[PDB]
Amino acid sequence: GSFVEMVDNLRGKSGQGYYVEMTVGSPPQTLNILVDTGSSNFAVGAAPHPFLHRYYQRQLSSTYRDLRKGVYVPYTQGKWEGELGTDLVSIPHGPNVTVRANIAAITESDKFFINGSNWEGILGLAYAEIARPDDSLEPFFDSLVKQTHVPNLFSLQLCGAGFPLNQSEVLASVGGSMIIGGIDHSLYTGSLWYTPIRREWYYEVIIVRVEINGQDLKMDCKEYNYDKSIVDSGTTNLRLPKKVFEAAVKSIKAASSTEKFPDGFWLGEQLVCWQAGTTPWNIFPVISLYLMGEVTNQSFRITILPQQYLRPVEDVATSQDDCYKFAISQSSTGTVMGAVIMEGFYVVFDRARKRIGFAVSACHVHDEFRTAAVEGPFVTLDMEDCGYN
Repeated sequence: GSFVEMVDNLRGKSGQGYYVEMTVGSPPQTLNILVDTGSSNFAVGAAPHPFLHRYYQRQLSSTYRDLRKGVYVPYTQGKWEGELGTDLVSIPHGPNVTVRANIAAITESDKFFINGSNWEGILGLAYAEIARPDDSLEPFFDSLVKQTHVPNLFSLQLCGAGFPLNQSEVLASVGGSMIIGGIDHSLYTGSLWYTPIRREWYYEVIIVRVEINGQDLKMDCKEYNYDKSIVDSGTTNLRLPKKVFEAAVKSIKAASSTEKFPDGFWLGEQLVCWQAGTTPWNIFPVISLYLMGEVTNQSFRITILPQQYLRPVEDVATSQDDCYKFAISQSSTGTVMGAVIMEGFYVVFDRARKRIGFAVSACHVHDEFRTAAVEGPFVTLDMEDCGYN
């Protein structure tokens, strides 16, 4: 209920990712690792790269083991290739243990590493089912739980600032907490509500209803999970299947019509700027996603504010304007509850009980009039039918 050693162990921001410090090899080589619940490989830069201030030097680790096997991971517009091996790994501000884990040493990449993000590897926290090359490559958390007694679950509190952060500020500020093996009550308020993990590959869940300022989007719920719905800390936006996206955007535009924004804004391509401190949060609606509950015919909802779905971006121009990008975009691979959403809540990945908990985050951004919320219960029927096959 209180793992203060791990509290505030993350840094980063929604657009670049949130990362934790880790050490690999002997002697320890410290690297910043992106916390990604949308993937399952532990991989680190292992060769010079313009965006890497440091990287994994296998030849300098006495405990490095070569698995003599390559691995490839494709991305919409990016990817990385590496060589598999194992080594000793520790998390300085995590449990006091050392485990031997699979490590994909990244030798080639394109549009994977980000300029100034400050992370040098990625920690895939999802299940073996989606690990590359195949499910025989045990994921890090699975090795951690197998080799130690750390409880089988972790929790994440990703803290967005609500304003732009320069390189210096990101480096010198706390981006949140990753509590490994437990739940820390100081990270949230109110109650934790759990939704079932439908299947253990991605952290898949089922959304049963969506509202824009209380108004039911009213679509066949299967559409909300068309393909799948996952919780992904490695994705910046709240991503929605095409039909849902178009309906949601139509409703948000209608709720905000007192002000008009170019199409590029809604396409998440261009920013909208308001003079210092005048962002009209009140004209933008809240969005509630109802999730299947653990109790039969019961559901609960999580509600986010425009302070979560409008991502702050600096206006380099010598202006003091407050600028943002619309952080809801379309997906052809189902719903993704990305960093946008996670910044609003403390999220418990209870692998042990195959469930994900949501509570209002003690660090979510809001104003004096509205706050994110997690509320329940609601009597809802035939939710299983919202699931796609």
